[PDB]
Amino acid sequence: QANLMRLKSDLFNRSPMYPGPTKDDPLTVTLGFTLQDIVKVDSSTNEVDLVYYEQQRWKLNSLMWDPNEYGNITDFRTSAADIWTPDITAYSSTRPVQVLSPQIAVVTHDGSVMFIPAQRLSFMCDPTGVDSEEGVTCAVKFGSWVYSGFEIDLKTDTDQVDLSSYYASSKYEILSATQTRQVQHYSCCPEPYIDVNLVVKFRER
Amino acid sequence: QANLMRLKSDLFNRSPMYPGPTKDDPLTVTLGFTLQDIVKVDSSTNEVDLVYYEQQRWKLNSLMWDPNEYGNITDFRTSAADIWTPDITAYSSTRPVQVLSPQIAVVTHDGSVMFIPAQRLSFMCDPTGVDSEEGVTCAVKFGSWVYSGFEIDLKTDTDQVDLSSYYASSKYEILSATQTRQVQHYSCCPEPYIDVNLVVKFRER
Amino acid sequence: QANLMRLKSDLFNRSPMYPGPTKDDPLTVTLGFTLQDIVKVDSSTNEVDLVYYEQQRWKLNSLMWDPNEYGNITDFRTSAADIWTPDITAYSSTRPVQVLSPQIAVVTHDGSVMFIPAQRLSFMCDPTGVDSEEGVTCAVKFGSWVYSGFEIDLKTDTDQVDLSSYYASSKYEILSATQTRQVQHYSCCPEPYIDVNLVVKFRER
Amino acid sequence: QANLMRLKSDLFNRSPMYPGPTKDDPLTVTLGFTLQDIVKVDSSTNEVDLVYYEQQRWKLNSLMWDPNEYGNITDFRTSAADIWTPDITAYSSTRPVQVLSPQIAVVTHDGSVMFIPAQRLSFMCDPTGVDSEEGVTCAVKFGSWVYSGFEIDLKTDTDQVDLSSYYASSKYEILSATQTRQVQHYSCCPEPYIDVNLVVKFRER
Amino acid sequence: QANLMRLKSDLFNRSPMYPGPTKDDPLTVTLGFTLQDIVKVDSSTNEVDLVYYEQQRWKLNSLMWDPNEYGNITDFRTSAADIWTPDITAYSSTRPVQVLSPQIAVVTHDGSVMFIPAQRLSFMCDPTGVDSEEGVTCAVKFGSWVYSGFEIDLKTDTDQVDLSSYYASSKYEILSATQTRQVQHYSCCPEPYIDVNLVVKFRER
Amino acid sequence: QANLMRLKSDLFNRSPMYPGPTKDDPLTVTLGFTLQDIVKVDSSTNEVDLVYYEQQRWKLNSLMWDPNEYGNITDFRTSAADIWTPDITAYSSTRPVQVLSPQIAVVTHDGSVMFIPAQRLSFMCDPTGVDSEEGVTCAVKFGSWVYSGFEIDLKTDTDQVDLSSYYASSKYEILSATQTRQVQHYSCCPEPYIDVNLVVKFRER
Amino acid sequence: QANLMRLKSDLFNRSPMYPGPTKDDPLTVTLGFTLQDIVKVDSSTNEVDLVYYEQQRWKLNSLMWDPNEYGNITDFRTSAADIWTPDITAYSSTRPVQVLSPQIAVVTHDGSVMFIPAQRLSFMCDPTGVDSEEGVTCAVKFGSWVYSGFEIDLKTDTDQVDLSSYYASSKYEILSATQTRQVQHYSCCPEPYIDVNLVVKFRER
Amino acid sequence: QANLMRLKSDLFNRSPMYPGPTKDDPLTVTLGFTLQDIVKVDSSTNEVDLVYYEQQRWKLNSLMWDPNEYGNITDFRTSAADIWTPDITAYSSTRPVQVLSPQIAVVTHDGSVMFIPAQRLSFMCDPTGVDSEEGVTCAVKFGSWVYSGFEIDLKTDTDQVDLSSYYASSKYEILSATQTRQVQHYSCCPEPYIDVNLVVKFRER
Amino acid sequence: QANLMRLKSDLFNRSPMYPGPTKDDPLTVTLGFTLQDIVKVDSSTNEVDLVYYEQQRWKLNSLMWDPNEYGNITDFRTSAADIWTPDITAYSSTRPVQVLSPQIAVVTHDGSVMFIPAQRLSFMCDPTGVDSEEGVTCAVKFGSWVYSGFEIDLKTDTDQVDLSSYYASSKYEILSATQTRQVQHYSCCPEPYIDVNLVVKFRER
Amino acid sequence: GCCSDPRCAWRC
Repeated sequence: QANLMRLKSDLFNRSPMYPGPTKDDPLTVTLGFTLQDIVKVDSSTNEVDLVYYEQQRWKLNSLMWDPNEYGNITDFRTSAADIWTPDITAYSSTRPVQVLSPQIAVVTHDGSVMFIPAQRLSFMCDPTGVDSEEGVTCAVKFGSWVYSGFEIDLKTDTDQVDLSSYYASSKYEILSATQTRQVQHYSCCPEPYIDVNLVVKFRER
Repeated sequence: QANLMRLKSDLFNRSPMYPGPTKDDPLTVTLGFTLQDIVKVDSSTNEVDLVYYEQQRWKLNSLMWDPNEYGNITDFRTSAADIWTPDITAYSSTRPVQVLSPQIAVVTHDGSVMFIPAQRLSFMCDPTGVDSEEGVTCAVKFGSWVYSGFEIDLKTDTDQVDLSSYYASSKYEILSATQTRQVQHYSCCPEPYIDVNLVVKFRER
Repeated sequence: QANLMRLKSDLFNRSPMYPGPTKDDPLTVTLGFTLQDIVKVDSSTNEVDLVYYEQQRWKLNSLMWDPNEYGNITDFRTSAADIWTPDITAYSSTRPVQVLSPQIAVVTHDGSVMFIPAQRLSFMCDPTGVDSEEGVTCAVKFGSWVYSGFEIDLKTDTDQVDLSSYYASSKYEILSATQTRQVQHYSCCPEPYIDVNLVVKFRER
Repeated sequence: QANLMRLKSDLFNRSPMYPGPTKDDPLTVTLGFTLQDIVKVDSSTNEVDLVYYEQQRWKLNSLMWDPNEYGNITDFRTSAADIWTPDITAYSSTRPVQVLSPQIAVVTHDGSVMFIPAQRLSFMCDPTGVDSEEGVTCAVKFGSWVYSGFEIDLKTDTDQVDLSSYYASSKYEILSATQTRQVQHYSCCPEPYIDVNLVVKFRER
Repeated sequence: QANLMRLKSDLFNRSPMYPGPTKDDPLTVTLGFTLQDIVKVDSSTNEVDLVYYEQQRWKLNSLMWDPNEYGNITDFRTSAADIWTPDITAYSSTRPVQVLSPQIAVVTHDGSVMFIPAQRLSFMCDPTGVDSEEGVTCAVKFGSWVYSGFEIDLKTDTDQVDLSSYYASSKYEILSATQTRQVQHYSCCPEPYIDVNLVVKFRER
Repeated sequence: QANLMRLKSDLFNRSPMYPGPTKDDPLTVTLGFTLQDIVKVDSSTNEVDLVYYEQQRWKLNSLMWDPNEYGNITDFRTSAADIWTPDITAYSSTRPVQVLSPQIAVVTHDGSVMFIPAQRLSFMCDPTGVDSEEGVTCAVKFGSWVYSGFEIDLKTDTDQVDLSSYYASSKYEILSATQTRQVQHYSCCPEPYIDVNLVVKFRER
Repeated sequence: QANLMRLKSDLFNRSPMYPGPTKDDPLTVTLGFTLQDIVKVDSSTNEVDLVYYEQQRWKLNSLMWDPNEYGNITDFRTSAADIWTPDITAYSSTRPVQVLSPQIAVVTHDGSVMFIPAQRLSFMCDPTGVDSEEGVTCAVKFGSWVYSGFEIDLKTDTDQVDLSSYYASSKYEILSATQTRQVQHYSCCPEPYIDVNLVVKFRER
Repeated sequence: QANLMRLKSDLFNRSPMYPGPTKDDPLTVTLGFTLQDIVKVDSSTNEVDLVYYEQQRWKLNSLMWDPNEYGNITDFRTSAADIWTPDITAYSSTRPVQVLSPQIAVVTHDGSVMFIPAQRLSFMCDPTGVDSEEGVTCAVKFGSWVYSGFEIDLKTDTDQVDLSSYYASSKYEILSATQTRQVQHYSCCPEPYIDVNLVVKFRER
Repeated sequence: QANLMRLKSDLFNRSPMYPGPTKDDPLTVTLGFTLQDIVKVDSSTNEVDLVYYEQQRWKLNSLMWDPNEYGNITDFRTSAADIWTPDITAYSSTRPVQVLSPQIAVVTHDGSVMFIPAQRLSFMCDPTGVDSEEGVTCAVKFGSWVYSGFEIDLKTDTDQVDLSSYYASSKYEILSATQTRQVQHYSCCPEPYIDVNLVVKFRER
Repeated sequence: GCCSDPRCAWRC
């Protein structure tokens, strides 16, 4: 109980919070999706509702410690509010995201952070042909709202969305789900603009 | 992080917050809209639902710094809550605006602030004729709730709404979309009352 | 900025907040409604939804200042959370009021406060008769939740509701709308109990 | 305003807040209902929505004062967050209660508190037989979530629900509305467990 | 204790410290001396050492209370550090005054303060003649260090120094001791400059 | 450490410092002297220097605890700064008292306090005849500086001074030393004034 | 009163204290002496003791205010600890200076400060020849301890020491007394060093 | 500097200070003396002045740490104000002890503290016969002021006073210097009373 | 003042104070004496009084800054209480050192600190022979009170004491004055122990 | 006079 209290005091009660990255101190955020359910389709509004877990991981020098100094604690859990978190946003939502899980992150002694929020998202999607054998394709991009790729670089560990927990009695079955990093450049500017494209192909069961 | 943390401390922790503009210290707010979707039309209540990004830009002397004194930091990102923000409101909304993006602004060393909230708005609009070739026009004004044009002047940089990321499979096609500064005067009063009128003509795809 | 920062600091940061009115320190609150829309009628539940601005005015000696000590500032805007506000409530709402406007007040140097919340209200209303040419009449009383007429006197400047901004393509036209001060006495007590009855007669189209 | 500011500071800012009752220092809460409207019935879910005022009274030694020491102030109004309030809860609600009134209590110099929240409740109710002349009976129990009868004694002043403000054009007419204190004892345990059972016979008007 | 604690808290903890008198809010200080002993005479340096009690009396509106509001307390003792005290100084001391008594004052409900520091003072005094039957006369002026007579007026209750406590076996006997108000004016200035002149004629006993 | 730390926190850090005695809450100080040494006499200035321990005892309700709640602690020591102490003063010192001991007092569970400061005092005393068999008699009164007999009553256990620790090889032999309560009245004032007269008769050893 | 409390708060409780002068924001300190007494000469140690008032005047922009904004207050008195003061030190003292006056300064609305500490000084001086008609001359330099002439410049308004209050029955008469600004240049140090040389010629009488 | 800063933050800023020992948690203090000089003898007052270092050692569980948790730190130095220190007093001082060195203690990872202040003591000593060949013997007892030997056990490590730094050209030569623990029992009480007796025999030359 | 205010805030109000040196973070302190006067010789106690300036210099990484970031500030003055200072003590003093100059240091942008306290010191010195042509030699050692040579290394820039400011009319003529680093090793221990022996040969006149 | 009086000298 005691070494952890000390570690957290040491990490959190001593300096201002991390102010976020800059181009002189860039950060890499690694994203992945575990798709649980396509819950709803609305063909009068072209909105589709997804339930997934969004895996998010980054690393901060200000969150590192030496485990031998803290009773060999190698990792711990804490409220997401105790730490800086990236501003990763769906770019084509139609409602505010609903959070389904506790807002708790895992911090490792090398400064790595893993935060996995469960979300319900309503996003822009034309479900025409969902009842077909070929099904429909919809796509939503995720990225930072304010940081270019010189401040937050966005990575993934795979382009295959994790379907291992997809609801087997969902009204819709998944034909495919990919998560692909896209890099855009504007003529004005040397810095890249990076997003992760969540592309899902599905039909009525 | 060190230099950025220093800068934030000096800009935000030394003085009290900007109490907003006055007739002696007036401000210009520049507005622009990136219309993403017309999501919903309700012909039984004369409400239409838009999703847009609202670009807001102003400048304060109190947020200037010399980059040399802060490791050549020219700009940074911070929570909208650390700064004063203008009270720009839709005048004929029928529900609370839903915020779809992180409330994070960009501050540049000349004191310029840029804030782009993504919003879903329900507003007063008779959609009768939306289902014809001609379609239907609706309008919604935006402005301050409490400041006259002697305190907050409103400007647009262009009168055309940005349709470059309008949802290509929306149920409604955009025929035109304009964002125009309007000046009202009242007989009583020297001061102008300024608004940006968002006028959208649309029809069913 | 400087004199305004000073004034607000002297007004808000020096004393405890105003504890509200007493029979020894009574207040008059002037109410006025600007009806924008009857948005919705539900004949299954007998609830109707209005959108209006509720103008509220009162005066506190504690908010007075001399403009010559504060660089000739005669008025300012500030967040409604910085000041005491009256507990004016619809006595027959069926849902929590939804706020549609920034919560910001104007204060003038004589201690006068003007606060104008935009609201959507669901209230108790049988709309049977609305499709006819005679239409229907509904009513909702407004007043303090905890203060008698010896503590908060309620008034209107006119018994006529402001319909100058009523949505012109609303599904409901207004036949009339009044706002009238009603005074109740109870046998048991000397003190009046005051409300403002908002009565609206309206019909389709 | 001075004497009231001084009283509130004395009652609220000198001591830890009241930690709630115990067996050693038990408390009586008197409960009464003013039923305003049966708003909605749902025969697909067997949920019914009521609007009512829930009157609560209790008395704390620690809220007593001598009026002669405070300018003969005998009673005042304050936010419900400034004081301890009982955890009176509907045991069969199906949604979170919605608050319709300002959260303000009245405290008297003998330590008596009166708090009357206006609420909308969805609770478990089969409305089969509501169109019939005999109508239908629904009930919901109220009581502490955590305190036994040895810590909070629940009481009513009358078994008759107050119907003097019941909406006359409600879709449902009230046949009977009662409020009955029930004591329950358990096999295992000697503490009495107390609730107040709100029982409403009603039918379609 | 309880009511006295309340009073001191109200008088001291709610407001800024009294900033001292001004020409707009002048004060009168009454001084009186009780001479205990001429302890020491130095004819090599022309210094004489006195031990006396110096009574100081003044009144502040900001120290007033109504005894009925505080359980009939008419007066209390408190640390001299809890209140403003006048800067009364010997104008011809040769060493820092030594304080022989506790620095505690008496406050009365009309805002009256009495403070009686016991002091040992060395001051400028040629004792040439002390060893004669005629004795020798010395004098020391007391007053404010920074306040003119338009800000602090000085008074004595009697021109006769109290000798009822003069040490009967002192090496020096008192032939006379007076304490007299003097007023100076300077040609530049309307304000009077006021002091009390302590004049002591003494000889070897 | 644990039970004691808790006791001191409960006793000292939960309410304001004890405001001293009053006419409605009087206290009795028991005063006693242990004379250690007559250090010197000065026949050119008629001052004599004593070293003694001044025993002081009194009792506060506010300092009582139930030992059963604090692990059977019946007494503790603490800095005299953490408690109210009486303003007992020598009425004819010629220099500030010098403290030779730690300022630490003993508190017992019934609220009794015992404080025994070691002091060196210079006081007014004609040592003429000290070098004879007859010796010399000197006296010094001790009492409160600011409290009358109605707030602080003084008491001795015996009029016989404790000489059992008197320095056997002092320059001065004690012939006798007594300590006597005296009650004084004045025309100014209806209150009794109490002192303890310390009377020492001594010669050169 | 009220306005003075406001001013003191605005001046002192808003920014950090003046950090002292630098080469870019230098200060002029004007210094004058009012010599009251040569108290003592020691021919065994070559130490002389003086009693004087040291008048110090400087000006800070951060101490300015507009009188119209603070009830036409043109000046006020405040504890020396409330403000920055210059570190003017005697360069050939043999004992810590002893302060004889209240540490209170006068601040005027243009930001100028006057501070007049009365002091007893022991400094290095061979008094050989003091018993002759020719008397003796001694000198002591005064200046900043840590700030060079680039940060603090000294000035006198006159080279003549004020002797108008010199003690007329002093053991020592003044033949002359001068106060002369000096500019020293040392071999270590590129920067100029400013002092005021106090030169006193005196003899017995 | 980092590890040491954490250690001191952890030892000093997390918990309240040690409240001193009790009979339940007694403590041993080891005391020794290094005599530097007998500086003065006064045959008119029977006072002798010593200059010595007073070695003090004790051990606190609250001051222990594992060095491996803090970068192998085994010991550090800190201000004696940061820790509890024992109330070790000379019982026959005639003036306040004068402190001649920094007040800084060494802390060791097992919780041991070593504190060695340099002191100048005046104590009661008849110096008759110092000027002979046999010399004179003087003594002063040291001990706690408020703790019995059931709370503070005092001991020495050797009965030899350290003379290795005794001034070789002192006016007084040391014939013997010892430091010996004494135990008293009083008939009334079971607890031992312990002091260390510093005995010095010495003579001129 | 703006830039220096920023500098001091950043240097002092961000991290805990420097904990002093350790063996893993040692520092060098350079000492230099400027001897101003031998004031007094006491052959009855063998004490001599010196007045000198003790220049201390050291360097900390934690006090470094880039001047370009702080308006080219290269150094500044600050209270010695704002920083860590070495515990440099005279080992053979007989009274507390008296400080004659302000406790203010100079910090330079490379982390360098210069602190120069002026001091009156009484120390152990036999002046037998001072009234002869050969005169007399006395010595006093200076070092840290708690730090070994592995923590604080002491050094001088010259073995010649600076006598350029020696008082030319001092009672005592200086014949030589040196300041020499000495290294002691105790047989128990590897670590060195470093002092600066100040050795002065002087005679009358 | 005034410029030697600590209560007045600030006017000089």
